[PDB]
Amino acid sequence: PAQIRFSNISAAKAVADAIRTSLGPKGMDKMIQDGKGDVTITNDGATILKQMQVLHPAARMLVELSKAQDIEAGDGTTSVVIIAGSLLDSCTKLLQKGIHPTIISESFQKALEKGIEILTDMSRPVELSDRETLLNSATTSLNSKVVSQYSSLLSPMSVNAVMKVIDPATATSVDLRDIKIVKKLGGTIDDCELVEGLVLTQKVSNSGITRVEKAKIGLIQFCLSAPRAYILNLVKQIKKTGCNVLLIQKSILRDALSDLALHFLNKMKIMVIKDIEREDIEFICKTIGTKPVAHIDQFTADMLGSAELAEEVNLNGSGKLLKITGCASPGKTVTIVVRGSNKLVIEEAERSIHDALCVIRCLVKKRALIAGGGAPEIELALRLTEYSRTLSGMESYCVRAFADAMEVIPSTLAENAGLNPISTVTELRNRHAQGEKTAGINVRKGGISNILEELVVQPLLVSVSALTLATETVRSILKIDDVVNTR
Amino acid sequence: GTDSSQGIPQLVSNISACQVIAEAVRTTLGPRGMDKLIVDGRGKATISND
Amino acid sequence: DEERAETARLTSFIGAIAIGDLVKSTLGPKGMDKILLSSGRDASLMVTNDGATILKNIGVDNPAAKVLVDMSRVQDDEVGDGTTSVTVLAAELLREAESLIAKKIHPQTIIAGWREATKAAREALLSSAVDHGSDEVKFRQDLMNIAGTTLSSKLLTHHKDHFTKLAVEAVLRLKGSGNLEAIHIIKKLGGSLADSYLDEGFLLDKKIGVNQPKRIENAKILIANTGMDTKVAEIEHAEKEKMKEKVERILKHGINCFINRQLIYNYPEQLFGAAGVMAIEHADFAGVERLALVTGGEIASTFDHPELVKLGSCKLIEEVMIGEDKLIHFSGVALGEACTIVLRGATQQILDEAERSLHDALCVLAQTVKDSRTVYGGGCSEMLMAHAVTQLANRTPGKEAVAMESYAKALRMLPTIIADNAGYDSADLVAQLRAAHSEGNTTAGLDMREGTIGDMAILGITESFQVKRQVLLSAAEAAEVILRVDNIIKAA
Amino acid sequence: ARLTSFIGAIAIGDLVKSTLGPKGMDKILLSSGRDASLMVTNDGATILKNIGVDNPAAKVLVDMSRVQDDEVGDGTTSVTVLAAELLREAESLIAKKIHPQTIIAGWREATKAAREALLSSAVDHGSDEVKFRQDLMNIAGTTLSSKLLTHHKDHFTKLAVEAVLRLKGSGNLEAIHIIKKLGGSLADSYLDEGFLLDKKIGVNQPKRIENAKILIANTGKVAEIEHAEKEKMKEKVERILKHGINCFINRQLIYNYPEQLFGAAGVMAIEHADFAGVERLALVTGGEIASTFDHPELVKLGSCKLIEEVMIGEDKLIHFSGVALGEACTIVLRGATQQILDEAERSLHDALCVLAQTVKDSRTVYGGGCSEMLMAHAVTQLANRTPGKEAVAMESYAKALRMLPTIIADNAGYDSADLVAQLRAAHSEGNTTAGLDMREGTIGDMAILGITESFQVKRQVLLSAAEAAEVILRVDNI
Amino acid sequence: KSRLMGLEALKSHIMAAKAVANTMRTSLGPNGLDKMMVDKDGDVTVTNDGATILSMMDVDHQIAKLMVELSKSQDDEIGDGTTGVVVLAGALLEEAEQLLDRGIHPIRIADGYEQAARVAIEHLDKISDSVLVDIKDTEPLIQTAKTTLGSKVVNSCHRQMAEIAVNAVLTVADMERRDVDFELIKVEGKVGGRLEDTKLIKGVIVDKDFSHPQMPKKVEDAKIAILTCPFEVEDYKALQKYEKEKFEEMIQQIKETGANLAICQWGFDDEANHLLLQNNLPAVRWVGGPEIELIAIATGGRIVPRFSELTAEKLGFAGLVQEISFGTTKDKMLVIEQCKNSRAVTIFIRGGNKMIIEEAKRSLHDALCVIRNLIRDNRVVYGGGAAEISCALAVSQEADKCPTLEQYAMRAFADALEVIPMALSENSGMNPIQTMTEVRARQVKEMNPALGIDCLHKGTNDMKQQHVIETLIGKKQQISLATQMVRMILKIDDIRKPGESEE
Repeated sequence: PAQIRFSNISAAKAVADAIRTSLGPKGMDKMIQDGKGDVTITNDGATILKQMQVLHPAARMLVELSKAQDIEAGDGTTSVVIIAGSLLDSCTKLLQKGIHPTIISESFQKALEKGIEILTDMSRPVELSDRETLLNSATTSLNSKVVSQYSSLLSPMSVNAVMKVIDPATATSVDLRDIKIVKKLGGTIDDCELVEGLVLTQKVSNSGITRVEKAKIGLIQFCLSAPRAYILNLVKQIKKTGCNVLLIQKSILRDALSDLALHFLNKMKIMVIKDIEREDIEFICKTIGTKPVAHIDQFTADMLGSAELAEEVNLNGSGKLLKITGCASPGKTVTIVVRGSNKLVIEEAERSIHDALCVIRCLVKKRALIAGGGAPEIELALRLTEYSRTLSGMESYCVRAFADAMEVIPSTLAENAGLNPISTVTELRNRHAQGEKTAGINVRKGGISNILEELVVQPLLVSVSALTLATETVRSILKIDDVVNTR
Repeated sequence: GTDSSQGIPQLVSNISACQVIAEAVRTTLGPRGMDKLIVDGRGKATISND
Repeated sequence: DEERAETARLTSFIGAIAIGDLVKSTLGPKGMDKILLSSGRDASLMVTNDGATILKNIGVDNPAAKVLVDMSRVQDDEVGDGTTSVTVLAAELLREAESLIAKKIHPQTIIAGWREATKAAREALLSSAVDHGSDEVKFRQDLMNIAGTTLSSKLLTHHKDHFTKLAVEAVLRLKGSGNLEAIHIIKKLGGSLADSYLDEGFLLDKKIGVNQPKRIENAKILIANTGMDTKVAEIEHAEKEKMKEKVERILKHGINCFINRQLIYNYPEQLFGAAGVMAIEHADFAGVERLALVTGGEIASTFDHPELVKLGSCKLIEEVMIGEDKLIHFSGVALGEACTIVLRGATQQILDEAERSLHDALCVLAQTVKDSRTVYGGGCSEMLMAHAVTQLANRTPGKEAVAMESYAKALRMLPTIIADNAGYDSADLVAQLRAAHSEGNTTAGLDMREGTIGDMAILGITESFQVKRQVLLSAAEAAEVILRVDNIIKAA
Repeated sequence: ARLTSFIGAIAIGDLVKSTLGPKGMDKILLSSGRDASLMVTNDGATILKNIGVDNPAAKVLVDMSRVQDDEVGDGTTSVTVLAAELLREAESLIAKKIHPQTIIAGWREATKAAREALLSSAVDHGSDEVKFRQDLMNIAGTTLSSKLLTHHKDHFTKLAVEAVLRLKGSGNLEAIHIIKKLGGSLADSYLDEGFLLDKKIGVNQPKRIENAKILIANTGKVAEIEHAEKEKMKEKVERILKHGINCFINRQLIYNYPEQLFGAAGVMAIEHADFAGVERLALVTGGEIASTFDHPELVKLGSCKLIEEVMIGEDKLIHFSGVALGEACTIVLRGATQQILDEAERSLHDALCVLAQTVKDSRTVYGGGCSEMLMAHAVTQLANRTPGKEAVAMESYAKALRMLPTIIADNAGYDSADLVAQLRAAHSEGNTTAGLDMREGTIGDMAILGITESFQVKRQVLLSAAEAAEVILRVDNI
Repeated sequence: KSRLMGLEALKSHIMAAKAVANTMRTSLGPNGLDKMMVDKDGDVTVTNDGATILSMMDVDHQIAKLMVELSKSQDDEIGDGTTGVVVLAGALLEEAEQLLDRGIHPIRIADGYEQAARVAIEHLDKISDSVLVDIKDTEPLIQTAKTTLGSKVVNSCHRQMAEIAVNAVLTVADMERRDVDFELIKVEGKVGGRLEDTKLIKGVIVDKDFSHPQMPKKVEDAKIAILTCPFEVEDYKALQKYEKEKFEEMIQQIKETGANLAICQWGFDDEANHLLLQNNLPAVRWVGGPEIELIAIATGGRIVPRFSELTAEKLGFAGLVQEISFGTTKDKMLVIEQCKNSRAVTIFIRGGNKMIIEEAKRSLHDALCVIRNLIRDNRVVYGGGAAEISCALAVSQEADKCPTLEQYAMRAFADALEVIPMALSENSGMNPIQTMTEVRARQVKEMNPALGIDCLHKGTNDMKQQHVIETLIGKKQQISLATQMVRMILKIDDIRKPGESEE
């Protein structure tokens, strides 16, 4: 019971301390050639955790925390591991003092909700949509990259895309669902456009007319095959109705539209694009309103999707893209048409636009903002220590044990920035106890000061979600007391 | 470890060899002789006095 | 696979005690979750506070422990929750018995003591199993008590209100005799545990599309054989001709809904819609059984003898779309009993867990609708059994007076471990509860929400008699079954 | 180091366990290989004395049995077995994570109830109520358990019943006296009035003397001062003729020129007896002890009236009769082996000590282990009443009280798991007068069969066993 | 190296063989500790009968293989108490080793045990206080079947179960030849049910399907077939012409012949049977093979699977008109009970436990031996060890007026029989020495031979009031077929094992 709980504690603490130095922007890169040749040179600990050979349960639950924190807010991936590992390390004192893990876990729950309610009103919240502070958070996020010169190229485009559809999803917050994204290799970085409706990037090359104002859309996933019976009837149905733009899928076989049916579908010259992407197929259907139907006898008259302008148009001079407006309910995931001749200006632009998405959905699910970089952790370690002084019973140390485990985030931020960690942490505590909350460690210049002047700030829900997930998994691993193999 | 292939060891080995095969059928002499049980190896139990 | 005398009963007791220890911590509403690895390649590091899935997932090769696992399966299919406590009590009785064999007492005397001790506990359960007025004068909160104590370590604390409301409409309407066939549980993904509400049917929509009407009223409904249609090509073609002759035989009814179980491709569905026929493919077969009695449509292989009016007849069947998901409410059944419950939550284990736990809750509620007598839980009944067996051991002479006393200890070790997994103090409170129960009579018991001695009839922590008698009897019988059996080909 | 203390004490309690009760089986006191040859013994008291005990915690239990030894005599084995059984009970409670101090407090408040529940069944016998005989002969016989001397057991109870008229001042255990020779049997003891030393002047020294005023002597150009010291010891023998005495204790060695000159002056000089008999010579005859005897000139001597020395049947069978306080009722057996020398003396000390406890206070409880079952049921009923963890600590205190009539039934050869449990069940309703009979091996009325035991040894066992338990339980290290 | 032979061979086998007896000597008596049975495959059950224990166990030494071979040749003889043959095997082998310590040749020990058995069986006939009028003994047959069920709560339904037993031995009672044959197999055990639903049906209810799954099952007529007829679009049109042909020739050959309830064992299409249903006659598809005798005896006929030989006097035959739901949650099974009596008779068991199925077949067969031994030889002995103590006293008495060294066999014999009341008293949780010698002293002071060991923990040691009753054939066969194998083991000395390469 205790001998396996201690092994869970030690394994999760060891897998948390393997990425503990990578906290902060000065977090150094790693190299683990474990497995069969992994040259793992990266300063970000999320991809380090995704390549860690993990056999222990409690070591794998923090890898689950990493992906959970990346799903909820997209930032603070190493923080939810370091907080959890320091908490589980601090559980050993409570275990050896005599407290049962149930009391430890419920006192951590009490300390968690106390820390959430302490963080939620010590913020500097935004009052409106406040597009100026969205661009301010973009300067905190979309810059310090190679898209720093593409920051004004990319931030107000997404800001205006949320301005277009302030979409009712999780209390009118930013979903992954504003206006459908595409990306095209080649072009310049300035060749991004904000669209209204469906765009296709793939190569449709029709000499005839694909430019119909009432562009009727179907999704026939029935391609052509090789034994005339189950071959031409869908094209006869096309001649019946007149769906002039239809996205082709090769779900049946490989010869998708052979010249028998291809000239039949080039006697009116339908849009032809094959091998459509499976996760975006259902979003395309949510856009259009047609039915994703492969059975050619299930093609009905109510499968006729709507489109207004459908062209194989050379957008930006040469990009033969198929843009579509005028649908049933278009708008599937926030549009940044990533064009770039270089490859790094493709991938970093799209990755930073996803970063911008995961911070603006953080900025409006919870509409507050704090000064990041070790300041709220010191604030929690002060106020929870006072609360644990007020608290009675065996929980009175555990919340205190919750407090000191909060202190690893500034200290690592003190250590990775080269400062002497313990003295700078307690000097930060002395400054905060008589001064302000926003005092912390400016890692961007390497010095302890008021961060709200030096502008290293973060939305509140990153810290709240990281504390929630870390306390949840610490609670679970404390409650875990038995394992068994051999089913 | 005992090597016996010279002439007096030859005859001594021969008569020890007849003594052991005589002991293999020693008790079965007479009408009320003692039974000996052997098998085939696969489970064919044969009790005999012949 | 032969054994010896001292070794075989010892390793049998060790295997059974190890099984009871592997369901020890997952007991009561303070469960410490064990992790079930199945090493394989990517076995999910699954947490669970329910012990039935542990014993279902334990791969055990000690056959006495396999007998213990099988008796836990008998208790699992009998009542549902409580098999953890049954296995814990059985392994506790075996731990008690091997201490008696350490004192060199014959096992038959141990079984002879345990039998009359079990009979004394069985009548001491009736001594305090008072019938609450939750079905007599129709209290609702005491149905919530009995459907809260067996609902421990579960997800539906929001719509335990809805499950107890289903218990109210079960004692009012859905009693067949306490119908255990109406237990109809569905859910999909997206949201949390606060989305459970009423239905009366399963979730399969009109497979013609939205073109099929909603109110397809009078469903003459059964199972068909093959899809309808118009020298291997010619032999299947003449089969297509005979099957069109068969749709000419089924169209003269005037059906609305139908359940064609086999997978239906295009022109079968087209001639279904041309004949107004529904095609529903391989649902939960217990729900099709509710389509067979609450609605009417039984299972069938062919349909050559039922031809005109020889089907199941109902009044109203619809297939709707609510909440952008396949949510279909078969409103208008002939006998309104199989009220389905639809939820929309997060994980997929609740697809089995809510179904089995509503089966457990409705099983103990069916125990109440046969007999609403109940005792006060929290180990108060266990203290009553231990006290009665202790006094009967103080009266009984002979060697068997030892064998009862350990039995009473096996009762007193039951609420201790629930206190031990509570995190709260165990030995002192169980000792104070025992000393109080000796003279401050049986209305006092243990509460672990505050961790104290208290009046359980005031705090209302009830437990139905028909599950507790079942627990005591099954645990004692399993312990005596393995106690009779010593040294054979018993284990490897 | 708390476990090995329990182990060392449990081993000492086990090495008197199979000698418990008067069906006990003997152990071997083999020793250092010089002359260790053999020693069989049913007496567990002398077993632990000849044990070279290694663990110092077991030495504490040994000296607690030593405290029990000089108190009443027999009772060391019961105290040691009960204390080791309490420790074997307590180490099972320690492994269930209970603090030892709670177990000690539970021992204390359980031992209080077990002490008063002896007083609830305090039955007084008619030898100190209606001047009966056989009721105190029962306790005088069962204190003679694991022994042989049952023929003149009536002579032992005669020395008991003559004590309440002659040899009690306050139940005096100094007027008793035991000696024996070898050759013969149980049927040789009789009434004597002292030690066995004879007249020593020889065939001329007569038997009856007139008056024995009796104390201790001293002793009996360098050669001339040696003759002057001879003149001074010759001055002493002139100073003793004018006394008028007829016996004297001669504690220091003496050859014939002091000796014949003593006896010609009428001085019978008794050469260096053991001082325990000289205690009876000090007041029961009335002749004190000194080192010099210059200053007693007519007044500061001993005081007695008659001392006689006869020779009957192969002994130095001297009957020191006619003393001034005629109370030194001496047993002179002629036993079988050398073992009966200490056995008869120590067994009469053990018997007549609790017989003096009865002539102080003649209350008794029924023996055979039913009093142990009564204390067990009494502490079990108090265990069912009080809350807290200490209610567990009472229950194990019951269990050792179950083990004490168990072991008595165990060394009897009989089964002990059934009828001890049958006695425990029957004692709850078929009240206290029932009990275990070891000789016939059954359950019977102990008050009818008269197998009793003095209260002043049962209280001393039941108190001091828990007293030894609470000391060694509270010790943890070294 | 090593070569085990000689008298040390005889020492090694005995401690081998009695070890097997040491496994089984804890299973003696109804209070014996019953015992699991675990296959190499992984199956698990419980059994108390020692014959199943020895048979389904797999032994390593050839003496134990001989032991289970010979004791399976005792199962046809008695089948009840085959444990005691192994117990006496170990007992006589231990006492024979004790005699071998003094130097007696084992041939002399063997025929001395034979002479002691010739004392034993004849003294068993001397103490035979049997009641021979046990023919119309329907009231003491309750007590006869009572001790067979005594280990369980089956005595609480022995007012059903023991009366099933007495009606079973009533129905099989061929009053002159007195035997259960291979046809009179008395078992239909419905796995699933309760205590009383094991009840009185002398008929055939097998798990085969229906003619039609909604057919009116009321076939009162004895006009009933059993077929050896298998199934053995112009292909399907010719086969459908063969199908309506098979109708108008097999069923019309039936109309010539009289084989109406066509229970076919093989393939068929039920629409021909449905047109038979419109003509109101049944026919079942895909039925089982070897149940033709059990079905056909239900008025007195025998196996008739033929097309043509099933005539109006050798029809498929039916027992007694009753209509109960066979499959409550199961498919309702065949009502093959309408018309007359079943001699090869078979009873309705609805035992939910495999233990109560195993005992109600094999203890009923043991009744079918010992109530056969109420007709074949109506000689009962009061068991419970009383027969063994009464026998052993006379064996020791006949070990006095005989002048040979063979005498020491008989005193070794009688004490070996004392293992039977010892293991009865040991498995019942009492003192094994003192109880048996107290009963022996009670017998040497009171000449009643029905004073045994109180295994049931009832009032007294008198087996009259508790009716612990074996038969004299079951006792004599036990003692004689323990002696005939103790002589067999003692006559075998050298197991020169083949393939075990003697170097």
